[PDB]
Amino acid sequence: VMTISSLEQRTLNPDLFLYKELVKAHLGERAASVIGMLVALGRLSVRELVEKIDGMDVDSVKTTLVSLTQLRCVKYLQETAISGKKTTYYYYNEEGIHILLYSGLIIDEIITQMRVNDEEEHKQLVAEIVQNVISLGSLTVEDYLSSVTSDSMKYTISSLFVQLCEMGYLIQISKLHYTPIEDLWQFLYEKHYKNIPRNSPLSDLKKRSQAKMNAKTDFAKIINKPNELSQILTVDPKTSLRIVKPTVSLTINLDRFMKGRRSKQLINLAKTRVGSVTAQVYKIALRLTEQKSPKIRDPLTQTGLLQDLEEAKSFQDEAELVEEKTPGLTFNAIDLARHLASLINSHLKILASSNFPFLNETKPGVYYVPYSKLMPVLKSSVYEYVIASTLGPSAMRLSRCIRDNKLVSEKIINSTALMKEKDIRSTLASLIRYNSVEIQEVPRTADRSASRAVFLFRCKETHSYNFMRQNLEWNMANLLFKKEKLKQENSTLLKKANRDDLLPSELNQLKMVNERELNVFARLSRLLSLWEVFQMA
Amino acid sequence: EKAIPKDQRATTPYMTKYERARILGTRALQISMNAPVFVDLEGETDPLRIAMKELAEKKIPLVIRRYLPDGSFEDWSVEELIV
Amino acid sequence: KEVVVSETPKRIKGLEFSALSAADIVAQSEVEVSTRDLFDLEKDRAPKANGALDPKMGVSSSSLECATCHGNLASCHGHFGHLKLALPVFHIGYFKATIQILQGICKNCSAILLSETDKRQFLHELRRPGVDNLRRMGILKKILDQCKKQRRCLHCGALNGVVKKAAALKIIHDTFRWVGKKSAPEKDIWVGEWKEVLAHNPELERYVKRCMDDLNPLKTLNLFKQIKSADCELLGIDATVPSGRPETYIWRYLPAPPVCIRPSVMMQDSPASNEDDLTVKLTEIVWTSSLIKAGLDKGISINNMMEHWDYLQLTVAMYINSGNLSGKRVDFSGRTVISPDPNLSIDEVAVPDRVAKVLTYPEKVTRYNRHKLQELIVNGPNVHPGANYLLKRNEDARRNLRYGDRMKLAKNLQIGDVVERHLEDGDVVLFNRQPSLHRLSILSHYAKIRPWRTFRLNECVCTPYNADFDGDEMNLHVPQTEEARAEAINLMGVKNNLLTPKSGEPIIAATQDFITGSYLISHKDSFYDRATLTQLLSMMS
Amino acid sequence: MKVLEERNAFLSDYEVLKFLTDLEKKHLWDQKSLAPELQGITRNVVNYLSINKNFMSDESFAELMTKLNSFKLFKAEKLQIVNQLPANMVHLYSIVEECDARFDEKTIEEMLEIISGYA
Amino acid sequence: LMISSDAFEVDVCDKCGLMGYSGWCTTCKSAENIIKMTIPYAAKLLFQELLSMNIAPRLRLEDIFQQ
Amino acid sequence: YKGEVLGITRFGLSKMRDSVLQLASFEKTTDHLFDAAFYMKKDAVEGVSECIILGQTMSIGTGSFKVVKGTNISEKDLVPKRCLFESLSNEAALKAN
Amino acid sequence: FILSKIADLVRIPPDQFHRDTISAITHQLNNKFANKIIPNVGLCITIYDLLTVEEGQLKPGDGSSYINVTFRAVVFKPFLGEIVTGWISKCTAEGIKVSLLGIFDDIFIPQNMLFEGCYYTPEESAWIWPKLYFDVNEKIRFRIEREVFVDVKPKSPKERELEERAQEKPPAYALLGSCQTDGMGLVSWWE
Amino acid sequence: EFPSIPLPINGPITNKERSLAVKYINFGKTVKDGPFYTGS
Ligand SMILES: [Mg+2]
Ligand SMILES: [Zn+2]
Ligand SMILES: [Zn+2]
Ligand SMILES: [Zn+2]
Repeated sequence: VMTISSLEQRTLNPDLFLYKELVKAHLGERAASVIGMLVALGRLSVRELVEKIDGMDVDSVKTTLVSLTQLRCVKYLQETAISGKKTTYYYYNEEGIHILLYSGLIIDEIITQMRVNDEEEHKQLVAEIVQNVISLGSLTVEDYLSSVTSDSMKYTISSLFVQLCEMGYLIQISKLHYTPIEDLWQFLYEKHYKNIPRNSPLSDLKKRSQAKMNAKTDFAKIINKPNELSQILTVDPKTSLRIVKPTVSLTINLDRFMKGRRSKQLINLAKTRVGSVTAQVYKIALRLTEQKSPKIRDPLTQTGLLQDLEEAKSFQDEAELVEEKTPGLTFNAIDLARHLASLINSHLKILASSNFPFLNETKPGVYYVPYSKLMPVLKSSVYEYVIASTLGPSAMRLSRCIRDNKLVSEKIINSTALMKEKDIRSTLASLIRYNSVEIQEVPRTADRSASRAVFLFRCKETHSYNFMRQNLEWNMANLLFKKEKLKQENSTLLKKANRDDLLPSELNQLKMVNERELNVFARLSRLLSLWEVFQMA
Repeated sequence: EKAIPKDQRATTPYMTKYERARILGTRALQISMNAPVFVDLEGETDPLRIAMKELAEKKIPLVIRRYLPDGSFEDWSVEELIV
Repeated sequence: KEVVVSETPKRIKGLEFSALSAADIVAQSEVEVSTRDLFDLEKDRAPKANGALDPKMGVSSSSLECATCHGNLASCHGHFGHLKLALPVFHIGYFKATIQILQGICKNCSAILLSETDKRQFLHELRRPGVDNLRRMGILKKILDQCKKQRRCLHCGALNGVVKKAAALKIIHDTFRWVGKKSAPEKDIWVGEWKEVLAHNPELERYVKRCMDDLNPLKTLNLFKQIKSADCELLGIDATVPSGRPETYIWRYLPAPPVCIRPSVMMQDSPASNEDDLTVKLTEIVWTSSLIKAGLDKGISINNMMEHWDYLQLTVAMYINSGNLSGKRVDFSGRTVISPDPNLSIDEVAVPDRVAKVLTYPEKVTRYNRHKLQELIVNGPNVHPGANYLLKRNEDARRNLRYGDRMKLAKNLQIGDVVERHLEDGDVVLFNRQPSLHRLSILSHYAKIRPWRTFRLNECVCTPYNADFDGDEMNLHVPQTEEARAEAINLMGVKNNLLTPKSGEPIIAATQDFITGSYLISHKDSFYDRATLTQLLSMMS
Repeated sequence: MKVLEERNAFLSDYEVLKFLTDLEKKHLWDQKSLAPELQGITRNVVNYLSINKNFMSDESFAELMTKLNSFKLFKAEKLQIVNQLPANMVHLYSIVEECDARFDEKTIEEMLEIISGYA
Repeated sequence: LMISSDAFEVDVCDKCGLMGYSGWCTTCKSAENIIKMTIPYAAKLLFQELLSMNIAPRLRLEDIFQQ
Repeated sequence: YKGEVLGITRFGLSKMRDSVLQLASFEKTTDHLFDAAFYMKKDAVEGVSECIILGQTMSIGTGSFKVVKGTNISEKDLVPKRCLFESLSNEAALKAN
Repeated sequence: FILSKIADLVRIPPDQFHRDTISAITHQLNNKFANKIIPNVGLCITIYDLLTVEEGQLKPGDGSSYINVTFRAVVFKPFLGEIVTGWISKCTAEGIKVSLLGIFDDIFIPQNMLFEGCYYTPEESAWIWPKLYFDVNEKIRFRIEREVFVDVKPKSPKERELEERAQEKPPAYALLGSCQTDGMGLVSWWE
Repeated sequence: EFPSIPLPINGPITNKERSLAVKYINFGKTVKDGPFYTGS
């Protein structure tokens, strides 16, 4: 009784309550009803939504799917059967929900990205078109410039428009991003398998080399076309200024934004082991190598990989060959990291010898940042500082000395740094509940009892990283649900605050709930900055 | 939910023993709740006994809704049914 | 003013079975046991107070009203009580379900290890319009065996073995079954860890090896938290409703039954009364959870935490763990021996006037019985054509005709009054013998009021009851409504059941002494006369 | 219980008056028999609604309704003036819509003279 | 088996159809979907025995008289 | 009639009956309630054995039909009676507007 | 006075079978649709007629006859009341409340948009000057402005004993209004 | 309430980035007043 501590959403909704609360504050209530059925069921057609909502019809379901397609929140997938009857299929899209999730952090980095022209153009030129792209989805140039009348300064948007798509974010629209990840591989796995005629078996398959290597070949130019492309860029008219093609519409890319967001965690690691000026020159050397970086995990091994151990072993080896053989990212020489002498070379040698796995692997004298060999150290250096910040530093020393060896015994922790049985065995019970101990007992009896048995403490990875990730997701889902609950005491205050755009009790009501509505976003940004590290490999 | 009309009835025209005892118990429960009878009765009691006199005279103001397993109402008035 | 009060006659159309979540147990509950088991016996009445079977739950006494619903022992429906468990524990009834849902998951990624096209054909095969329970269990076995015969996951690079029960209530995984030399990145770290822990100290793990890894219920609770809401269709769960999800089957909160479910037995009227065993079992549960909470407050020495929690697991398994007999108790019935009487008709059983005085029949007064029921009330409960009780139209009370309220009470007799008259001649009554074999063991007769106290009946009708009299008893029931009384005499009575339905032959017909009395009349050496034949025709009618 | 059409059949006051007049003739009278819990409002409405008709009207109401076809108005206010208007020269400052825009003083004066000759 | 044996009046709610005590749902605390109806008493014991463990036998209701 | 010969035993009463309350009336209990609660059976009450527990009328025998009473009414009494209601209130709303 | 057409099922007991169907249904509707104020439709007075009745169904337990009818109810609800010819109820240190007498007394007008040259004195006698008065026992003419229905919301059973040891709420149909138009407010201000 | 336990911090009060939440609520209001909303 007296459920005021919010217990009723404990065991009803993890991992979809976030997706339902991000769209309920943005796209009404009818879109939450269909996005709570796309996540909870999987693939289902239009009429399958109609016979499952119990409260919407075909006039209501098909109206909301356009509003979700505009924000690329629903993946299209048209398919057919062996007998015919081609119909349409819909997936839930998590990239569009992440676009709705950040939505101001996108216009935090894109403002502080340009050069010397500062605080005369980043208030209404770029900050009003980027939020229009994020809000209204796919935008072209000719439909946007009709909103302004008597366009005297009509080429001022074009200079900031060719500059923004030069290095990233703006991209050609989703002719590929509505198609799912798995069917893009499955249709490619079959259309280069059915054209090979009858031939010799040669251990009865053999094409599970050949054809799928062929598949890998024409995976490579499928992802590469939504990147830096010369079809929209480097258009030179006659006796005129350089411009890009304004006819086709364009959207934003959540692939260069994430690798530009990883740089903040790289700088946060750079605050450790070195000072500030050397961290600043590593910062500018990292910012010069942003838009060509190997991204957070490609769709090649996202799905369809049936765990072929040779292929899974060789995929992380060929990524090293992608990292070593770049069209210019490896060239982190002196003439490239000082403009955009020997003292910065000495600081760069200190970066080479800093012993965290960055700016390593340098034989000739030109340096490279090992993105692939850094990610466990990135995901572990921030994992230890959360148990230390929240639970305690003694628990952090313990959870580090579980990993200092492999499968520490009973009487080995109390030999190190602290006495026995006072808070050594007390904070173990405070860490089994977070998937960070993973006890494993072996007995000498024949029925696997607990009295005649010994305990074995091995820190099993990929269970501590996922439980904290689901914890952070459900804290985010908590934080937006309480925000839309206190809005119900302002339906008669904020809607009525439109006819004029003193009753001093409203000074403690209207201008008191405002900072109460600001300090939840102020910490939601920090929740976002702390959650990202567990989804960047 | 559809109702079969009078000329499209396909079931039996006779009165089943299962639907003779339920119409008689329904009439005998209505008579015990002070309903007006439509038969010349001699002075007696036990509404089940004076409902048999109405069923022998066929003056019971009811019908027997016979359901088929998709909804096929099929009115079947009581005076149409014979023993 | 007032409002329209509307009501509709509703009926039950289904039973959606599900399991209670952690919020649904706390929601329907009234009070927590609050880490209390002493029952709070102070020196007033040895009463029951908070933290035990309290008045916030049901009651099992004459005094000590509930005060949630202000009612006695007869007018309390019951109230549950939630119990919070530290270290949430494995379930006993959902054991095979937990094994079948754990065989179908990858233990590292916490996802289903099936492929994508085969998942698609199983989803297309499950959503047929006509699906029986046999077809659904067949398709779920068809997906479980195909999921067990796959050794490697898809979304991660972890190997997956076979999970079983320990050769109690222990779950055992086997990552490695064979001795294959395939280049996996995990068994190198495995063997390196084992040779490191054997090189560091050869005292611990140098007796046996390969016992198995352990499955903590606190570990598989999180592993059941982390799957998906969409894969549950392949696991049997229909989680489009939030009330039921694949981690709601682990014990996290325990509902405690009301005191109406666990009444104080009537081996009492002595002080310091005794309760049932389930109260003692949940008392021991509260104590063994208090010890776990004390071990979580401050750190204790040795493996008694794990042993005490396994004892908690065995206790909560014993709590709900350890028959098609008679059952129901029916009002207005009697049981008396039987006697021979061929002076009675075959549709009649003679009822004595000692049991046709307490077995009443409720009759509503109407236009056609006001002349009889007035004399019936005036005759009273001791004279046999009488009545025992009376029910008013506006429900004053159930007025019995014994303590005052004489013949003036029969003078008003409002038209909705219900009297309870005695069993009289001609009343429909059903008649039974306790070893009921077939449908000719429960017939229905007419009554007839007689002397000495036995349920005598005819012998043409004793053959379907299998009566061989010799001091056997039979049961007798009277219907108490106008609609069930019409069904006993029409499609259930004796005259409408002259055939057994087993073969169509007559089962209820002439018997023993009625055969040899017919062979001697119709014998060829029988020649009668008007001094005899007239008497023969007069004796039969 | 369940509504079907809420704003259906906007009816006047004299229709309710004659309906409750012809309702109490199905059984015993309210005035002639004066010298179950429903007749209270039946004898209260017929007493309350006939308080402005103090110091027949069926065909006179039909004649006034046919007279109402002179100038056009909206839906509600023609009923709102047919159940109203003791008809001095200052009622349409309070009753008719917009109060100062379309009509002259002489046309509202002559229609109020028609209403005053009616009542 | 029902009327003269274990006749028992109870209330069950429409939304999330468990049972309460004559005016209140105890789960949906607003308590306006309360429908009062009759049931055998052994069915009440069976429902509370199933609900005392982790089984929820929810009752779904519809009206008798539709068309 | 289900396509295979399966009889009447502990494993044999799972032929077609989704009735959990009927299948709880057999020996070796405490295993058919929990897969019904786990696999989330629909269990539409239609059989006689789960209508005597809930107290409903069975669908066979006598309760295989319904008796309803004829009102003996005609369409002449069910007329929308009307006199001078909207005879002109719809007329004096369309004149040049 | 509107004519709303709603539909429900009613019962007729077997002792009323001697009458015809129309008068029996009309009698059974009046015991439910008396002064029994309808949620957010208004207040019904009588039954005008009825239409599309169906066959009389019956459950075995009752033995009565249940008929679902569709009838036109005379509902008292003005949407924007231009005038009301009723008189007072009570005067307090608030606005004045009036009684459209014979049916109910719930009309209240709070003094926030009324005549700004008027005032109330706590000496129980309210005399105003901007000429003569408006006071007790005279038909007050006014306008209807705001109409908001409240609900008949239930209350907890353990809270019921807290409301029966020591010891209200207005009904659902709640009318308001204001007085701004010159001359409006009293009958004999004119003529 | 039932929890009062040691320091869940990374939750202080000093914002320093108030205009970032202003950009958040401005995006929220512009999606609120869009052509498509699909409410109720
Ligand atoms: Mg014997
Ligand atoms: Zn109680
Ligand atoms: Zn996996
Ligand atoms: Zn409920």
